[PDB]
Amino acid sequence: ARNPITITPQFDCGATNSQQYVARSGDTLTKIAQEIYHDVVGVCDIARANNLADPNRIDAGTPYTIPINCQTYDRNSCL
Amino acid sequence: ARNPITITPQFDCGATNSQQYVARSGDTLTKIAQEIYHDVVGVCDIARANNLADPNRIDAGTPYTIPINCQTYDRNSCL
Ligand SMILES: CC(=O)N[C@@H]1[C@@H](O)[C@H](O[C@@H]2O[C@H](CO)[C@@H](O[C@@H]3O[C@H](CO)[C@@H](O)[C@H](O)[C@H]3NC(C)=O)[C@H](O)[C@H]2NC(C)=O)[C@@H](CO)O[C@H]1O
Ligand SMILES: [Cl-]
Ligand SMILES: [Cl-]
Repeated sequence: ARNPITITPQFDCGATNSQQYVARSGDTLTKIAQEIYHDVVGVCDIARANNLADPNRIDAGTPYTIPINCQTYDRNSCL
Repeated sequence: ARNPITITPQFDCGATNSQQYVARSGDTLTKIAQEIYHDVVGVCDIARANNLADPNRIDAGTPYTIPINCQTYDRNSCL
């Protein structure tokens, strides 16, 4: 019923918008994606958005780009 | 650098995906949008998605549709 629109993604997951999230001690990608962001992004979307090799290595005090409006969600391909 | 894609929004905010969130006692649209969903949706996007008459009035135990990948965010037009 709504008209289709064309968007230009900034991430492979199709997201156009993002936030900067600074990891806290004890944060993991699963906690960030699933709890802090209430599962609106996949753990592996975050990893690819940040060009991360190992998704289990997250550094306290480092900002991570969180794509917040993905069209698709990759929860485990990088796992 | 990525190629544009065409999507069909299911909500006025441009979102294609959503979740159901069941309001807890004490919940408000503000705390749902800003804390639970970490600002990835606007208070007024939630109100419009659920055809809420009063954005200040939500019912404990009632499920609400949360558009999770809006293109635009409406934080206050309905307030
Ligand atoms: C847009 C926004 O965030 N507005 C905030 C107000 O919603 C909030 O007021 C409180 O709102 C809640 C949710 O509507 C009210 O709780 C509901 O109360 C009714 C009647 O008592 C009850 O039937 C519902 O079960 C119950 N729902 C929930 C989820 O608890 C509550 O009464 C409102 N409180 C006051 C004082 O008006 C106010 C205050 O925090 O802030 C706005 O920003
Ligand atoms: Cl990406
Ligand atoms: Cl809507």
